[PDB]
Amino acid sequence: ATPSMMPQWSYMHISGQDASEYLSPGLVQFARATETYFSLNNKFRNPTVAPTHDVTTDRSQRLTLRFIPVDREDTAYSYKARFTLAVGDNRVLDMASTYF
Amino acid sequence: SMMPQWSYMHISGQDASEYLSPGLVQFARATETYFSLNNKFRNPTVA
Amino acid sequence: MTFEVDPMDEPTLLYVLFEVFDVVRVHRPHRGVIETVYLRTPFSAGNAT
Amino acid sequence: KTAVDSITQKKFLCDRTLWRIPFSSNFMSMGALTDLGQNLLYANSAHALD
Amino acid sequence: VDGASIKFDSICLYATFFPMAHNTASTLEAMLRNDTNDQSFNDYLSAANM
Amino acid sequence: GSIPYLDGTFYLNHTFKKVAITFDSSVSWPGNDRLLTPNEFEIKRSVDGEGYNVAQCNMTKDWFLVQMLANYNIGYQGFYIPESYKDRMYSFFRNFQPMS
Repeated sequence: ATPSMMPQWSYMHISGQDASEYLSPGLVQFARATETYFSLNNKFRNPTVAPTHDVTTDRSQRLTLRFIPVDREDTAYSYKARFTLAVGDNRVLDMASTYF
Repeated sequence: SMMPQWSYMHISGQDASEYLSPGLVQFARATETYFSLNNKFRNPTVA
Repeated sequence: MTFEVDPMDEPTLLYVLFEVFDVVRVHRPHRGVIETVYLRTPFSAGNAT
Repeated sequence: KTAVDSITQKKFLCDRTLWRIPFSSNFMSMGALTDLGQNLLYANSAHALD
Repeated sequence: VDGASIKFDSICLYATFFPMAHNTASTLEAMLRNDTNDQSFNDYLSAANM
Repeated sequence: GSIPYLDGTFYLNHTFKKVAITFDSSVSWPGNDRLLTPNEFEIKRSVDGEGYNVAQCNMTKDWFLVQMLANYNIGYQGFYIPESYKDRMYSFFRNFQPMS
């Protein structure tokens, strides 16, 4: 279920609200007032959670693909290679992560 | 052929947040942390 | 332009860069098609010198 | 010009660090409570590890 | 003159894909084809040499 | 001498060969055919036949990608030198030395 449905994880601040909110407003104003010479900013932990919907697939799909030269031709001083780069549907490829 | 050359290649014109469809802007703001699209678009500057 | 430099006993090259604007716009309308537009000013391609 | 036929050896060194393996879906670090932990809470079952 | 030599044997091409969820990637692909979301690029030195 | 288990100075990280993980005796995490050799992670190869080592070393690509991701979220858009403030003394890329 949702973590916020689980009570304990909210009680121990594993998941829930940040420390800017569940504190009574007076103490928050106090802490913001005296940050330069008496800091309370590290006496409370703020939870962080990661998204779980529509980020990562579940089908079978590889992370790294390796393509073979469809054609190669050679000479005395320089040689030429030619590949067929195939990008299947429902994917996007950034050319910054390709190398020979 | 409906735009002059300078305003086409974004040499001098609107910023990146002004010539993109709102959906793309919202998407780019959504996933900036782990998959960035910041550097694939221009941002003209003028004096 | 006129340059005056120190003499040396070896053939040499004066290497000059004119700073210009060079840009590319890439557009991908349909599946498996990629089109481009290049531009470089004030030395437009095909009018170099 | 009188060298001998030779073979090559390679290796690497890495100290002062722990080898780490994150328990995420795409191995990135998107947050403290990685999504697979939440997913396993959602499934609400038990498993054994080898 | 001094007998240096080099022989290439094989080439392979490598690429890496983010395992992005399918419908999210489909939405992104659909958005990025409208001809008002083109991609721009500009070399960093930028200049004509003589 | 020193005590690695307490002060935190390890030096035997290079003697591992490979690691295999299984849940419930059949499930093979991370499964779903992700890695170049999906059944098991793989740190070093004794003899390569297919070109799987990187950085002119003997560390299988994989392991390199996994470490870079888990430390700096780097690798899905090209490799490069991480900034100093994100690469502390006990990090990975600070202590990666290839030799031949």
